[PDB]
Amino acid sequence: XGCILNGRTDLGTLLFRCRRDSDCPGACICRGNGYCG
Repeated sequence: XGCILNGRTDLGTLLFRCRRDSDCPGACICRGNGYCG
């Protein structure tokens, strides 16, 4: 796989519309892209 670390990126609500960078415990992060890029 995903964006390094984190508990398996793109899973539940984090799958998209990243509710917040908090949903991205790994390398990726919540951006305007509408998800934890």
